[PDB]
Amino acid sequence: SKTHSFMTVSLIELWERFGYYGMQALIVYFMVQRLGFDDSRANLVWSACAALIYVSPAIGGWVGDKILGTKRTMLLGAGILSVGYALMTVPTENTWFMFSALGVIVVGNGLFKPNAGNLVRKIYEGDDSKIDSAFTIYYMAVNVGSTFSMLLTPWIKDYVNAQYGNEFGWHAAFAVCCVGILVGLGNYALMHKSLANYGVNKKSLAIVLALAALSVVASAIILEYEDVARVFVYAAGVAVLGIFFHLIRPSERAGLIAALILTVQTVFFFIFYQQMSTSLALFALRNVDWDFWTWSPAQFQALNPIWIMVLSPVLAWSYSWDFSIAAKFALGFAVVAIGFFIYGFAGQFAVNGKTSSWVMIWGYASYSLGELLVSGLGLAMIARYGFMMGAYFVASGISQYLGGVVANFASVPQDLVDPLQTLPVYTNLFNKLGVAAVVCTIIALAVLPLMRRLT
Ligand SMILES: C[C@H](N)C(=O)N[C@@H](C)P(=O)(O)O
Ligand SMILES: [Zn+2]
Repeated sequence: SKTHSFMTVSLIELWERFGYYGMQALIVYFMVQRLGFDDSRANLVWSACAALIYVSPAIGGWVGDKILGTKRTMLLGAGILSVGYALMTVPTENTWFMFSALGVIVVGNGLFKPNAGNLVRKIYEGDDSKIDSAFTIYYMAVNVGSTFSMLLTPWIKDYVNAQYGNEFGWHAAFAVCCVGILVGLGNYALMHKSLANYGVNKKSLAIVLALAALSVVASAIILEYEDVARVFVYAAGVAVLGIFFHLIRPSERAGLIAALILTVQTVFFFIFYQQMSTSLALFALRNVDWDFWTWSPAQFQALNPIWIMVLSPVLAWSYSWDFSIAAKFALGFAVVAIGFFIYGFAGQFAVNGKTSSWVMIWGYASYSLGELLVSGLGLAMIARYGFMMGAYFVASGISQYLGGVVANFASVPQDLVDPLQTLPVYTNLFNKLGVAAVVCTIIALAVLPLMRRLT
């Protein structure tokens, strides 16, 4: 009976991320192509949205576990997400229409993501090794879903734009997101009834919905106003750095210092990882050309889940059987390093103004493999000496915005359309970032003896 209970929760996650990534691939292009955003702001706005999205399940996790139901909060978040993309199907209107929609997605995410995952931790089966195996199948469930989205939505965006100019076009794609949610939540979520935590308090339901609407407003204001989010992130940074400042204040130092390095490396990693949704997505837009009527530049992001699915069974194959396998951080950075250098040396070979189509295929292959290697991100993994549920998680949220400030180094002015000139600024970033990625590789191994010391 464990199988059925896991199958449903996995299918809802599949369609949820279908809608989510189906939106992610296109949103930054939407701000640039349909709306008139410059890559500078487009990167910042999307990256602040990502920061909020990452940091969202913090509040909502506690909501489903202590305030309302786990299954109920999950279902609620899914409906909120549904109305989130529902808001994305209306034309242009005030710019504030989108920011609000994003804010709704923020809130929806926070109520779905942690609880849907909590169910997998609970049912099938609960306090067993099976959990780790389960979360991998669940991990794959995301990748299969986000595949069909990141391939269909830009294709539907392109196709509908050809039949009817501007509207729906992009909004047709956002409607695809919407109906995806209405497919997962609309079917699978009510097909089975599994046991959760609370199982509804109307006073608590109300106070939650009110605060959720308010959070949509507050998110919209941080997204629209560039400087506001900048201050919000800065404040969050002084916060995280302060917590670590109090934690370190002889024997505990061996773990804490290591954790401090780990968290910053995690921060570093998220920076690299955001590039593909930002700067690398923009680089790919200034090269729609594809060899391998199709194929759209946003479709390049789909390489990520596709590569993960094909490299996963390769990595699971192990001849081993030990301890301090934190060297996988270094390898990861190292593999990310050459990935960026692929884009770095893209300007040299295969260029007709600005070409290199396969450069994205092999590049993303390297990104996905590096992401695959740093799977043990766990906040408890760094906690060897317990304020990591905050400081670390928040730091990992802050980093998402930092990825946009780093993407901004490759921001092409709106008046610059000549691909022969856009190419170098992108490669110069990618060539720099690869080098920076080697620096972390060194960092990861320099901190290795500190992991050897505590054990
Ligand atoms: C599909 C994508 N590569 C992925 O696995 N994402 C998970 C880490 P998330 O959907 O929880 O961010
Ligand atoms: Zn170089």
